[PDB]
Amino acid sequence: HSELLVNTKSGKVMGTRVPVLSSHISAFLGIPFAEPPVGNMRFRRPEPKKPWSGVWNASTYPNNCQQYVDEQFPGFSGSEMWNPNREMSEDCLYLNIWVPSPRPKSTTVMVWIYGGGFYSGSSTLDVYNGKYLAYTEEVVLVSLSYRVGAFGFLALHGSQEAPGNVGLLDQRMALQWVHDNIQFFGGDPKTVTIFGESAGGASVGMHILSPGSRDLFRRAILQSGSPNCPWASVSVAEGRRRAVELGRNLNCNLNSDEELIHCLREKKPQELIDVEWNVLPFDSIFRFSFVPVIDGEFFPTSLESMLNSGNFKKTQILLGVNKDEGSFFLLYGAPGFSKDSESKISREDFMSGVKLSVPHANDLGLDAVTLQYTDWMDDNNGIKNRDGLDDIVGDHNVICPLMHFVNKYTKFGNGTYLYFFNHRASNLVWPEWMGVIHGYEIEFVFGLPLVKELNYTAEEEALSRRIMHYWATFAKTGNPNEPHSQESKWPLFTTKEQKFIDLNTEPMKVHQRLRVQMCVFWNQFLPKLLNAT
Amino acid sequence: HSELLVNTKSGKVMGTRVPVLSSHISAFLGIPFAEPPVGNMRFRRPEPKKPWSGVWNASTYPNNCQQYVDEQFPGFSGSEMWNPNREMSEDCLYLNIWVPSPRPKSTTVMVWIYGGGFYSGSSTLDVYNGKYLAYTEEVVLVSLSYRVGAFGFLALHGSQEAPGNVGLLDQRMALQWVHDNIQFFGGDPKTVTIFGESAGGASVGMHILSPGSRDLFRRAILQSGSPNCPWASVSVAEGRRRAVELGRNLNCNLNSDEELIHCLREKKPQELIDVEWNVLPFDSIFRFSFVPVIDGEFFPTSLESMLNSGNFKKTQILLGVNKDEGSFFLLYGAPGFSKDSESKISREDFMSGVKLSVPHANDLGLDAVTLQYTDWMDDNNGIKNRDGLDDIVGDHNVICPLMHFVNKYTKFGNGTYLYFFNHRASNLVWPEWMGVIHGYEIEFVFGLPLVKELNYTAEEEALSRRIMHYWATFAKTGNPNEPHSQESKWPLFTTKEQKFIDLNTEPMKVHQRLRVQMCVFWNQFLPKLLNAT
Ligand SMILES: C=CC[N+](C)(C)c1ccc(CCC(=O)CCc2ccc([N+](C)(C)CC=C)cc2)cc1
Ligand SMILES: C=CC[N+](C)(C)c1ccc(CCC(=O)CCc2ccc([N+](C)(C)CC=C)cc2)cc1
Ligand SMILES: *[C@@H]1O[C@H](CO)[C@@H](O)[C@H](O)[C@H]1NC(C)=O
Ligand SMILES: *[C@@H]1O[C@H](CO)[C@@H](O)[C@H](O)[C@H]1NC(C)=O
Ligand SMILES: *[C@@H]1O[C@H](CO)[C@@H](O)[C@H](O)[C@H]1NC(C)=O
Ligand SMILES: *[C@@H]1O[C@H](CO)[C@@H](O)[C@H](O)[C@H]1NC(C)=O
Ligand SMILES: *[C@H]1O[C@H](CO)[C@@H](O)[C@H](O)[C@H]1NC(C)=O
Ligand SMILES: *[C@H]1O[C@H](CO)[C@@H](O)[C@H](O)[C@H]1NC(C)=O
Repeated sequence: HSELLVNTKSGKVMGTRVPVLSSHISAFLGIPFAEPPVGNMRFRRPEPKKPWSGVWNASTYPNNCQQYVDEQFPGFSGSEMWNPNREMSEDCLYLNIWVPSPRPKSTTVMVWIYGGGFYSGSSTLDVYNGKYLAYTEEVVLVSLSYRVGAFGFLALHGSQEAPGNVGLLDQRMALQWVHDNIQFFGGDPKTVTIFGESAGGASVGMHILSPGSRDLFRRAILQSGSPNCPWASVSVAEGRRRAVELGRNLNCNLNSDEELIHCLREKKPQELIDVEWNVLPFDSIFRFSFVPVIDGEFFPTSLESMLNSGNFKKTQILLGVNKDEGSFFLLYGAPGFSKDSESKISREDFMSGVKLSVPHANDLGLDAVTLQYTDWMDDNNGIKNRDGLDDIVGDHNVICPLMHFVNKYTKFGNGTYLYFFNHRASNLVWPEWMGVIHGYEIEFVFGLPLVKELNYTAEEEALSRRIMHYWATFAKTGNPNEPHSQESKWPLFTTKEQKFIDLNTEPMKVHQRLRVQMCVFWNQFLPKLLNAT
Repeated sequence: HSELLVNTKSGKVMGTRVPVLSSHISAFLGIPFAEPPVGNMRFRRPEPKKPWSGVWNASTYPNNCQQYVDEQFPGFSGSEMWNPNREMSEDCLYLNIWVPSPRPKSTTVMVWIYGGGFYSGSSTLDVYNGKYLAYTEEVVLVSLSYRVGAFGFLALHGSQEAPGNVGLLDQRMALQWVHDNIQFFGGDPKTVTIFGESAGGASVGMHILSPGSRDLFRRAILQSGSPNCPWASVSVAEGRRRAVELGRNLNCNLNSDEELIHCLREKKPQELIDVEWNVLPFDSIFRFSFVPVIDGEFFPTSLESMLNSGNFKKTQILLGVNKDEGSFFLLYGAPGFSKDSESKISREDFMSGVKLSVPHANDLGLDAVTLQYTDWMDDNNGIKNRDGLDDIVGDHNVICPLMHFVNKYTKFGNGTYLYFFNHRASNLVWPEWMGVIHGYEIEFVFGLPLVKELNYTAEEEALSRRIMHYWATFAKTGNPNEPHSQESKWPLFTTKEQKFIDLNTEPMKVHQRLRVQMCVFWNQFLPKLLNAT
């Protein structure tokens, strides 16, 4: 059809129409936005995609970037729904677009940036299927791809052959192409919102911060992730260490910075993936090997200064956090946590647990941390030690850093909306001790509760639409709230009162100062203590 | 009468009979136990009292030792009930005895050691009147006197003319005389219990610790005071500093340690009392100038070691703490507290408050302290900042140190009973924000609620007898509980469960781990933090 044929400045693109609920919308899958980072392009900045001729078959899904595959619970849906579902390849720099039907004139664009510790990811996962959101909200949804792991973050600072943040650029480039072409799919370029979760949420905030990205989007949404998370960046120095340490495992020639790169450039992708985790510098839960580097090019200065002087894009943002963030990481990395078990923790594994969580802390620091989360009226409670550990991981790595980002931001920002998601899906396949898990508000945002066959309750399908509207309304207004709607208002977050809201099946309530006592400890006390040592 | 004539190894003593409630008991007032520490005896160890001839008129009260007089609220009963009520004099080394009638055969003896920061005190105060306890419980009650302030604690370590702890000896000496003569008043020497409150409670524990005192008594009771309180001792060094600094204010000749003493020996007592507080080394609430010194003679080693190795008298003890300990000190020394006022505290006086309370703490330490007692969900609450400050003073100076003493003690002790007093007298004249004040369980122990004219409620008179029995039964059993009585039992404190009880007008409840979270901070964390700095 004509609906299915579009002309972009890059070339002509033929999509496909796909069913969605009762109607039918059109989708363009796997349009390339950069020259494939294969060969000796490996490790280098993305290169714009030389226009093609003839029509491109954007009817099928693209390959997924090389990465670590979670084989911890083979067959378990809970775990595999995040594993790549398409042939992996180094040629994976494509993007996907879900367009309403009929094609809009020019409407709100939403760009999804997936994330998984910067070592995994994938735009093709079924949980990230645009059709429900695109259709239910009349919106042009586009999800992009980017290089994860060593392929996108290995950083030998001085070299032009392997500077870091490279995978952060694949992002910008996709962001560039969208800006330059989304108008042909009926999307309004002056109104694109980029929203990502976890490492994606941190990436979103890193583009709000970075000069070269700043101009390419309108607003932002960060879900369980701010750019200043302890796990989201490293010095060009640490980056270099891990760069060579990787070479060292792969029997590379660590003599010349040029040779190191050559060697790493000749290894089968999966060989790099095999030793990927052997470079971490300490035993710890929630830290990844290849991550963004604070280089001075993508980031002018340390993130703290930028945050501090207002050196960032000032627009309006909507961000949030989930009830049980740390849950997922403990299960995968702490001793004592088991999937098929209640997982009560000994006061002896709780100690081991704590060490893994604050790996950069000395004794005194660890005590502080314990004195903090330990209940002493009953200090050997299996559950209390388990749940208390979940809070340590969560607060330290996701909540508290975001709260910091939120305060320093709203001091210059043009609007700040904050949610606290805490509804546990009726059909979650993970065990209860895990609660409202990390990354599990995603399925609600993308509207899966809307399909019968996934057995979601009725008030859950209600909440999904409630979320999906907040999210889309914000995206094209800079406010979640309906201009007049007879509903309760999602109040703006102020440094005065600082209200936020509960996202769940029952009637919204607004609260104040989310985890303030616990976060002053993380954001102020602990740091000052480890500093004096 | 004959009842009123007693023959002690020191000489003959003629007492007086005094009315008590419905009956009449006999009392021997102001019997000397040492040669008056006047002249150049000033500062020196006590000297045994050379036997006199003829009969001694123990019918009237003795003089009170020289000391600072609280003139803060002239006329206010609340404050003056503690001020000396008899002519002060350097000749004040006497003791008093309330004996039942008829004279017992040989019954339980109870020795009261008063206390007031080691700078004030007095055995003659009406709140320390033995008759009610002596009579209601059939017990020989004796209260002693001892040298306070510089007169009893000035310590120039090397010198024999002014070693410290001197006032601690006046105590031992009284304790000696009781042991050697109480049998003639019908008291059983093999069963004397020494009980004191505040500085008196700390003194009691210092005799449990000291070798030379150990043998002179049976059991002990400490009320709001352990011997290891931060305010109860100093190094021979600090003692010496304050010794000379005192001389310095009084224009003494700080040249020779012998001359310093001579000078101080020629000043009118009250002149020493005038500059007494100018020697403290820092602005702070709850610290006194002349206090026991850890010399190596009275105390073999640091109290911590002694506590640690079991180097102490192992008998059974009964100790306790009051609900609002810090209350009284803030009122008198912190900025923002007023007697005739509600006393809500600014987040700005609260900071000043905290500094005064932990005077030996650096920044980091102060933050720790604040991070600890501050409520951040509402961090500028007048009441919360006021009450939170009361807990800091209390925990740090009375509760937590006692809990430490209690744990290390019961690990070798032959019985440990712990109470938590929290009843606010119906007729207290102090303001409510003060709550269950420091030193206000005394009037209950000494049975004042038993006299009508003092307008105490009926359940209060009930509680006073309840206390007075616990106290006396313990004193001659080593257990508060009645051999069979159909009442709830005051459980023993174990390092396992560690139960204690509530003392108040309603039915006793037993609880566990008194202020454990707050005390681990004081007893373990804070110390380790200020240590690493
Ligand atoms: C769950 C949310 C879904 N989304 C948001 C996409 C998501 C978010 C975040 C992550 C990263 C998970 C981890 O890095 C911790 C778990 C982990 C720990 C250790 C290890 N090995 C040491 C390599 C093997 C040990 C078994 C592997 C994984 C993935 C997916
Ligand atoms: C109340 C309980 C009764 N008993 C147990 C007998 C008792 C217990 C404890 C004390 C000591 C009280 C103080 O040391 C703090 C109050 C204080 C602070 C500062 C000052 N100046 C600086 C010298 C003058 C300032 C105004 C004087 C007193 C007394 C009596
Ligand atoms: C947001 O920006 C607009 C336009 O610059 C301004 O009128 C408004 O007051 C700002 N509001 C906030 C949230 O600061
Ligand atoms: C109920 O929903 C689950 C979750 O998607 C689905 O896998 C299942 O097939 C449905 N019914 C069954 C067979 O339990
Ligand atoms: C107290 O001492 C007695 C006699 O030495 C002993 O029989 C008893 O077991 C001890 N009890 C405690 C409280 O340790
Ligand atoms: C009530 O008791 C108080 C407290 O001792 C006493 O001073 C007073 O005289 C009694 N009655 C009066 C006059 O208020
Ligand atoms: C081209 O795309 C794929 C080839 O893999 C396939 O669906 C079909 O042959 C073409 N698409 C359509 C529907 O024209
Ligand atoms: C001796 O003691 C005092 C003297 O101050 C006085 O009560 C009386 O004269 C004598 N005591 C008695 C009652 O014999």
